[PDB]
Amino acid sequence: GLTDLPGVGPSTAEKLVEAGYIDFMKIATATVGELTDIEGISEKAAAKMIMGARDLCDLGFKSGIDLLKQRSTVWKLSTSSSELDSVLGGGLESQSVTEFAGVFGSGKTQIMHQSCVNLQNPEFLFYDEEAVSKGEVAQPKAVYIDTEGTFRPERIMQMAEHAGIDGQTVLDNTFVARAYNSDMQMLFAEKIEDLIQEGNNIKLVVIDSLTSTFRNEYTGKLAERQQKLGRHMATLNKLADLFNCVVLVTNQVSAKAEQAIGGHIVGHAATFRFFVRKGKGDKRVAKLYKSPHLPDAEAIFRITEKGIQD
Amino acid sequence: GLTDLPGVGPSTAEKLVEAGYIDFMKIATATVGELTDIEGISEKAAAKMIMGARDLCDLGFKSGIDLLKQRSTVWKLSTSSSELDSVLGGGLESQSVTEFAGVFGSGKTQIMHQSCVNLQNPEFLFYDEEAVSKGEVAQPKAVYIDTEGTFRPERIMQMAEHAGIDGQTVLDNTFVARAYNSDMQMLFAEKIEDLIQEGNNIKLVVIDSLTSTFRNEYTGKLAERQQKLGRHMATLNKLADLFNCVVLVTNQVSAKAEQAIGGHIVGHAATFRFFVRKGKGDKRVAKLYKSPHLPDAEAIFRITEKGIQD
Amino acid sequence: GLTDLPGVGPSTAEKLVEAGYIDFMKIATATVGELTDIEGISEKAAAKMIMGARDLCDLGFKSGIDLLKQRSTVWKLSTSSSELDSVLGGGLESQSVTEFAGVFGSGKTQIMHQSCVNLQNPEFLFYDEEAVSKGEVAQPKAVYIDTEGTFRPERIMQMAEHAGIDGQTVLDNTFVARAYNSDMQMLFAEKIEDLIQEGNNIKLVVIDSLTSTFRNEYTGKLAERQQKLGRHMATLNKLADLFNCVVLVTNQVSAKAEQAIGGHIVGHAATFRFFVRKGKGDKRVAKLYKSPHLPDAEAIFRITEKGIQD
Amino acid sequence: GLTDLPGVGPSTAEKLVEAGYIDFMKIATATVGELTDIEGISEKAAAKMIMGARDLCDLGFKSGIDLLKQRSTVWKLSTSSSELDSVLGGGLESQSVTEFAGVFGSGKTQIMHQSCVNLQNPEFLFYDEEAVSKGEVAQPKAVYIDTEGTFRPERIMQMAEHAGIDGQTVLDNTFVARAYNSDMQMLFAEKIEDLIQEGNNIKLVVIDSLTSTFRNEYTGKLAERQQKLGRHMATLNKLADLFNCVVLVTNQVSAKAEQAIGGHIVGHAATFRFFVRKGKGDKRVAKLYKSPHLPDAEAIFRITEKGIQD
Amino acid sequence: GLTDLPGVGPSTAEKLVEAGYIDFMKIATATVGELTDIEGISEKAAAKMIMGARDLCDLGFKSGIDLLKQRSTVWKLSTSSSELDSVLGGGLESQSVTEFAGVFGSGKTQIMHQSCVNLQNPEFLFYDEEAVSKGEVAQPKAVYIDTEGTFRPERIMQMAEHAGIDGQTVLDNTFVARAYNSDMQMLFAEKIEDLIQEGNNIKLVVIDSLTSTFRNEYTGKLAERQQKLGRHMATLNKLADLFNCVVLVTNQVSAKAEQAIGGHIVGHAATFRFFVRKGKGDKRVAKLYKSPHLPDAEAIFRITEKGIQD
Amino acid sequence: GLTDLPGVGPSTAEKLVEAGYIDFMKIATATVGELTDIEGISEKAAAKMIMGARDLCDLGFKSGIDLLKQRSTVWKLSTSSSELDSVLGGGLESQSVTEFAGVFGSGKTQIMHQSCVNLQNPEFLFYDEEAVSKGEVAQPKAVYIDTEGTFRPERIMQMAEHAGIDGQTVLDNTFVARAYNSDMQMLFAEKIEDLIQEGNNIKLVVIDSLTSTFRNEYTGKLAERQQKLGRHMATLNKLADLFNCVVLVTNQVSAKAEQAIGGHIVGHAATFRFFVRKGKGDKRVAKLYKSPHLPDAEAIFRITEKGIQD
Ligand SMILES: Nc1ncnc2c1ncn2[C@@H]1O[C@H](COP(=O)(O)OP(=O)(O)NP(=O)(O)O)[C@@H](O)[C@H]1O
Ligand SMILES: Nc1ncnc2c1ncn2[C@@H]1O[C@H](COP(=O)(O)OP(=O)(O)NP(=O)(O)O)[C@@H](O)[C@H]1O
Ligand SMILES: Nc1ncnc2c1ncn2[C@@H]1O[C@H](COP(=O)(O)OP(=O)(O)NP(=O)(O)O)[C@@H](O)[C@H]1O
Ligand SMILES: Nc1ncnc2c1ncn2[C@@H]1O[C@H](COP(=O)(O)OP(=O)(O)NP(=O)(O)O)[C@@H](O)[C@H]1O
Ligand SMILES: Nc1ncnc2c1ncn2[C@@H]1O[C@H](COP(=O)(O)OP(=O)(O)NP(=O)(O)O)[C@@H](O)[C@H]1O
Ligand SMILES: Nc1ncnc2c1ncn2[C@@H]1O[C@H](COP(=O)(O)OP(=O)(O)NP(=O)(O)O)[C@@H](O)[C@H]1O
Ligand SMILES: [Mg+2]
Ligand SMILES: [Mg+2]
Repeated sequence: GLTDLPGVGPSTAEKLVEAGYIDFMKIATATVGELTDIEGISEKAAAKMIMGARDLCDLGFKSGIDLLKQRSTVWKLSTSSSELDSVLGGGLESQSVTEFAGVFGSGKTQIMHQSCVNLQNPEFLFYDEEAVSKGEVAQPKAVYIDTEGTFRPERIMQMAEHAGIDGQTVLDNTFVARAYNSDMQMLFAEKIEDLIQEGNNIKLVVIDSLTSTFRNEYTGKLAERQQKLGRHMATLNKLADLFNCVVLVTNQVSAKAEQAIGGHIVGHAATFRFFVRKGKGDKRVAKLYKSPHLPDAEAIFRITEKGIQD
Repeated sequence: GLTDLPGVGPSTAEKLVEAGYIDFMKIATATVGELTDIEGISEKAAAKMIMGARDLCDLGFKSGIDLLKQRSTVWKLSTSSSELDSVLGGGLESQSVTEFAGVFGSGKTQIMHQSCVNLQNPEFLFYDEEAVSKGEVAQPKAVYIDTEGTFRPERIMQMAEHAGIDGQTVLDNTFVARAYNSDMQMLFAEKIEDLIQEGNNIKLVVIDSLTSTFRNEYTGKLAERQQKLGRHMATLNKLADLFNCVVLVTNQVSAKAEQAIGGHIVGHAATFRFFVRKGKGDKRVAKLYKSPHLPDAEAIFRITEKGIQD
Repeated sequence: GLTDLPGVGPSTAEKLVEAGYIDFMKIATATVGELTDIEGISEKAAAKMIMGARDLCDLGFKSGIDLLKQRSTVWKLSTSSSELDSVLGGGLESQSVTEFAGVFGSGKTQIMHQSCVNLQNPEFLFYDEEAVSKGEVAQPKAVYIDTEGTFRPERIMQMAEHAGIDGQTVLDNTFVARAYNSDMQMLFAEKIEDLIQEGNNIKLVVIDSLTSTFRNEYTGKLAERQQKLGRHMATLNKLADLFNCVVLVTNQVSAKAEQAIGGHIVGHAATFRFFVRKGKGDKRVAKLYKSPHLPDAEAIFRITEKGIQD
Repeated sequence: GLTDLPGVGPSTAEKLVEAGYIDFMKIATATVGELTDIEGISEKAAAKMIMGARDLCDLGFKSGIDLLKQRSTVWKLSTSSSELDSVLGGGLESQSVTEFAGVFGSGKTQIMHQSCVNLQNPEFLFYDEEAVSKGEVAQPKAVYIDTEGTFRPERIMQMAEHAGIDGQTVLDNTFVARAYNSDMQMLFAEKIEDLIQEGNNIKLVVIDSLTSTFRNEYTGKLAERQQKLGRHMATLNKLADLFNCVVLVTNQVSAKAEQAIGGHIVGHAATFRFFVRKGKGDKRVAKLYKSPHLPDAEAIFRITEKGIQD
Repeated sequence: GLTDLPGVGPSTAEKLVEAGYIDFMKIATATVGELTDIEGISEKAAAKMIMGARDLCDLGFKSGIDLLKQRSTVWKLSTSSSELDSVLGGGLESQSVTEFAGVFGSGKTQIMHQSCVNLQNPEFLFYDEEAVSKGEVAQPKAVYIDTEGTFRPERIMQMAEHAGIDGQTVLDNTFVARAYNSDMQMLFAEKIEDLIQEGNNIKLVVIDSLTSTFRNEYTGKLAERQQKLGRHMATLNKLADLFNCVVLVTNQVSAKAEQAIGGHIVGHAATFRFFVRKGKGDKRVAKLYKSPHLPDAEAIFRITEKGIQD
Repeated sequence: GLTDLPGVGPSTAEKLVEAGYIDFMKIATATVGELTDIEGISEKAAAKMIMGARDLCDLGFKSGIDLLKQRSTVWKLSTSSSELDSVLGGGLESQSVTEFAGVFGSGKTQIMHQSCVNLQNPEFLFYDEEAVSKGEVAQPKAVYIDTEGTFRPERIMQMAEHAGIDGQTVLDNTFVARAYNSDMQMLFAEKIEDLIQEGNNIKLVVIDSLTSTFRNEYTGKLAERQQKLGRHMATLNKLADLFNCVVLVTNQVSAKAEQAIGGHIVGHAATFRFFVRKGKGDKRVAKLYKSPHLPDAEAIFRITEKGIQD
């Protein structure tokens, strides 16, 4: 527990738990100011527990085989499409933010729904059991921050039915928050940590859409928009890392051919970026154009009554 | 009333009512700047009542069966065509924007007129009584923003007569605003909230046409056009959501085969999108090509002296 | 006068009159940029007089019986054919653009000439005296923009003689502008407002032909053609509305059986559309295939030495 | 001269003369792009001289008696047949295109030859001396674009002899260009303006045949054919108007009873259209079936060693 | 040679010669597409050499005495009948297509044979030596496209013997191609240009019969027949013009009294048309019913063991 | 050893080694306060050993050929791109900080990985053996401070394989420290000196990214940000100098076209600065826009499965 930390006694631990610092990584990655803002915690005590948490979490230089072990803590979520899983190097990655931008109706929201369904199929989580334990991915839950009102429980049921999963179980293990503007959107994202503290193993976070709120609220003001968006994406990236979570976001496009909106801050902050377009009928094509370790490539798949397939 | 909100006393409530914030949802979805622009309301007070309104409206994370309850607040309006109602998954949806684009004379304006008539037939509103009360849909009124001058009261009378409804009652419960340009069009849409505040249960909003004004006003300038159009569609989407209203818009087409005009912003902002074309004689075919939860499909119907039928 | 408007004093009124804004409707339907382009008029002043003009002209939401009153301001011009007047729902409508397309020699130009003659017969203007005053239709004048050189004063004289009207009076009350290309055609149409300002009660505007200039000037470039054509038709529609004028246009046809030329922009912009074809001898058949409120139908008539008859 | 025009100085005038714009009407009817394609002429300067030329040529709205004056600038050429001149309302009209279609051997080419002969008989040009001056029709010359090789100087001599005219004078005042295909045909027509610039008072232009080249070159491709034909007929119509010239064209026929070939574009572009058929022996019958101001009618005449007679 | 042409160097000349363009007139009358279809020749280069060839061949406007010089390049072939030569205005004309239609056994094929024999008698070619040189008509050769199998060398020998000519010389200077269907017939005609390129001075081309193949191959399909026939006759007319050749064709007749078969396209394309019928015994009567410059007239002649005589 | 220094005996040397001052240069460049902060070391003793270390290290005025010898101690690391090595004047320079800024996905992180691989290929270190000994660059190790989580051992393996190097050897000789915020980032950089003291020949230091942590932590506070950033870059520059190390940093960009973020302090502190942008496909372009001795220039290269190439 928190009292394992230097300078931290039962009293200080109570103050930390109340201020939301319940595990070591959050303390190890905190700033002294951040902790001193907690009544009762001094600069000296704050600096001492941060150093102790870094030490207990072994956050130092690593080399050799240890570098491979860190990469092995990443687990991946299947998309239900073999070509898409392949272009992704296996599946959607935990500890990163993956963005699907695309023209209207291309399937961005369908992919988000399919992901909430797939999270409830144990065989769709791919991981190295020696680096990620069965308990770490047990009873996974998803958080869907819907900023457009397009969450559709009947779609969840249909995709689950076709996947052989129970639809009600997916709805029971998915938290949906409807955000009507960028302030709500950002706050819900900041509150995911509270869901985790309440015992929910959040392993998938969806922000659909990442930018439609900001784009119609900040139309001159393009700096304050970029600033707020940057804070939001830092929160997303940090939660993906600290909670070994897959974070997926959708994005719209504008002319100039098309470019995902959101400018440089969204461009730098999204770890993986895709452009999704429609093919003939129910065919879709997802083009990976940014990733840390894979070549750009395209995946053809379909969206049908069953969800994503092929 | 508004004084149920934290920090809000009779004085502040008067200022809110005067500034147009009369119900909790509008306050819960406001920005601090938006409220502080009201003389007498501070940043602190503004932030406090927004949080209180969100709390009173229970705008947090939901899961399980509660996800189904939200979807059940959606009611649908019949189109008078059984095939069209079926392709729509039941009828035109409240809380969303539905767009009918199509070549000249295909029936876009006829569908808008039929919808104003159908709103006055209680049996044509389909809803789950446990989620939507009889009082919520009682004395419904329509708003028709006519940007081309094609509203025709004699057509309203004819369609009503054939539906067994009283024509004068439809005209009495339909507000029509003739907009000669995009500025008027946008302002009328922004003023619908005032009609509601005056006691009119606005449940159907029609924008016919959504784009003919913008397309001939902005011919280079294609960015300022897209910006204004985006603000207008955000206003439409928000009013559909906050007032549990069906919002219908018509759109024109251009070569490239045909594509509805308005580009990406109209494409992303319209929840449902149809392409209407003429068949032989009075036959028409409506092709649904964008929707959140339904497969693309086509509906055949007819437009006759009776209105839409089949 | 213009000083009735908020913010407008004698000085500003002079600037408005000089820039061509002489009546309230034109100001009520102007854009702030449009007015600020007048040296001396600020954005603030511009926005204030537009709002004041809208208010003085009562351009807001209307419902009930008021919806019927707006429709009653429409007056109709007889075509001299009882079957054609019937298919038209009474006659050619003011505040709309009516297009007659047809194969060569079918009578498009004859109908335009007959209309200029009929305008000078008081009994051929059909209107509701409680909505349209005798003074509003008094001393009516026609404008004929001839883009092919087919205006024929001797035909005017012959048709007038057979109608019992004085031929010279028709020529005296008809302004003809010969346009040799689309630029001239468009400019003449834009200058009709100046004729009105000079005291001419323009109540009929004829564009014969609407498209023959554009079709041979833009032969690739089919986008710039559609753009120019759209601006021209917006000017026509707006003048029909603001000046309670009947606007008639003729159009040619091409193979594919036949289709009027001009594509989607002419198709959407023409309120009423007819296809005229020749029958045996002097018999003609006009097929109405687009209108806001009438079923498609055909009218048989004849073109003789007397003009249009039957 | 050209420097009378606003913005045009000696330098610009030289550039205009070199680019072929030598008189005001051609400039008044030019497009800004058309003039800016002249090295040295800017968009601003181009727009300014076009407006100035329109102003100097008084190309605005006209009404009353002025409408009669425009029609009086039309002069007519006798056909040598009293019945044909009568069906034509006086003779072949300047400022228009007149088409004679007919079965083989019906006399199309004979009429073209007779017209070149008649142009050289002063009494065969009918005009209102107060609208058309003796100098305007003095030293008239004809241009005969022969696309079949049927021009026959011996026929010219024979018809001239029988008319009391000198045959050599007709040949001296007739330019013949043999076109072997539609490209040559169109280019010769475009070059008539150069003949005029060289001091030739071209008052009659004959295209015999208008369509035999296009019909065997474009046999699928029926759109490109119609496009080229349309450009050619626009050139013909514009030269008839700008140079107060009679333009005559011949056309072939096909089964379906017979119809002149060339489709809708030739049908709309020819101002007057005749069908010529053979009667018994040297008798011929010309049926007028399209004209702006005359009833359809038939003229009987004969073709003999003397040319057209009766 | 071809390098005299602008843009044409030795390389391009080789490509032209290989593609069959060996003399200037063929290039002057080519289309840009036609030349660009030659690998190595660009649109720009093609347009430039066509203009250069037209210029080198002086294909512009001509007037006065020059019009007589063009007509003087026409030479005529005697028919052996003085009355027939007289009705023809001298003899069969080069640069034109002359058709002899007639009932069975009337002598159509005999006239074709006599013409091949007469071509080998220098005194039977009538020409103006100042316009046509002795070298132009030297070593003339004939091409006989026999579509019925009726070419008879023994008839050639007999007619030659009676004319005082050597029979073998006529056979040596006559190329006969037996066509079993319209495709072969048309191709042989298209290949005459190759014979000329090989050094044969082709001055007479006979198509016997022009229509018997088409009439039994296309029996509904009367449009495709007319199209193919038109292409074939354009090829014939162009070769008559470019190679200053006499082209003769025979045609059959049907009831309706009789009419030559082939419809309007053969009727327009044949420059001269005759109807041949039998008189008593070996007497024949040829009625000229279409020609550019001669009155209709009849010639009586006989067909005997000597060939055509009288 | 340290006792070679004036005033320093075994006891004082122990205190120095414990406080991290193990070699003369660090002492020669220390402040008296810095050393007196070591219990047991007086101001007098501190001043005396600093002067002695400066003397033993010969840190005085130099001129003539000695100026060239100092510059010769700089060694350079190949980038694997010949154009990039050329724009760099040979390769990445030791004793300096080189910054690669660029839009998302441009290859900043790929260049950092390639550099860690290239360090393990002896032939990729370019140096003057008379100024830099084989032992000075022997067993080189890299330190990669990853502030975004984008270090990818599989990429190291792939690039090493394609370079002919052993992948495991690169991972064994590369220390990676994951920093979640600017405090960790700065501390890891300060701790590199300890790695060196432990016997690791650190010759490459990578900070990827230099600014993404600071930019989202300090959003007003732009002074404290600039101060912390300045201290961090001084630490980087000093370690590059004292340990003859190549220091590479990556940077993000913002609109204003683009500018690397970090303001004036990063701009002054980075010795070399590049802007990297994407070309077509895998092509990249690196623009050098700041350096001490080279002209601005651009290098084109590619990023493929092999790493950086061209
Ligand atoms: N139940 C279903 N059966 C078959 N196809 C479906 C179903 N539901 C949705 N679709 C398909 O999914 C498309 C809509 O996909 P969606 O993921 O919502 O697009 P989107 O990219 O998020 N568009 P938006 O947010 O406006 O930009 C539809 O138009 C249908 O083609
Ligand atoms: N009273 C009626 N009786 C029968 N059919 C009618 C009636 N009124 C309208 N229609 C039909 O409706 C068509 C016009 O439909 P409309 O809805 O106005 O087309 P639209 O798509 O809105 N065209 P537009 O806005 O120009 O693009 C007519 O041309 C008639 O076919
Ligand atoms: N004075 C007249 N007396 C009787 N009929 C007339 C008279 N004038 C014109 N017509 C008829 O009107 C026809 C021409 O009608 P018109 O209106 O000019 O056709 P149009 O459709 O405009 N053709 P165009 O513009 O080429 O496509 C003639 O060919 C005559 O049949
Ligand atoms: N010198 C003449 N004397 C008497 N009649 C003549 C003379 N020249 C020509 N004709 C008549 O004119 C007819 C030919 O007329 P022509 O004008 O060439 O017909 P066309 O319609 O142009 N035929 P085409 O172009 O094939 O379709 C002849 O067949 C003679 O009937
Ligand atoms: N050697 C000959 N001596 C005398 N008369 C001959 C001789 N050869 C042919 N004829 C005459 O020529 C007639 C046949 O002429 P011919 O030119 O073949 O007719 P055609 O019009 O071409 N018939 P066809 O092609 O069936 O329609 C015979 O029937 C004989 O009258
Ligand atoms: N294994 C690989 N094979 C081929 N190309 C690759 C591979 N790995 C990465 N890439 C390319 O490298 C790009 C990513 O380069 P990267 O160096 O991470 O960009 P970056 O500038 O650091 N972006 P960021 O930090 O967000 O601003 C990819 O999107 C691929 O184009
Ligand atoms: Mg209108
Ligand atoms: Mg010829």
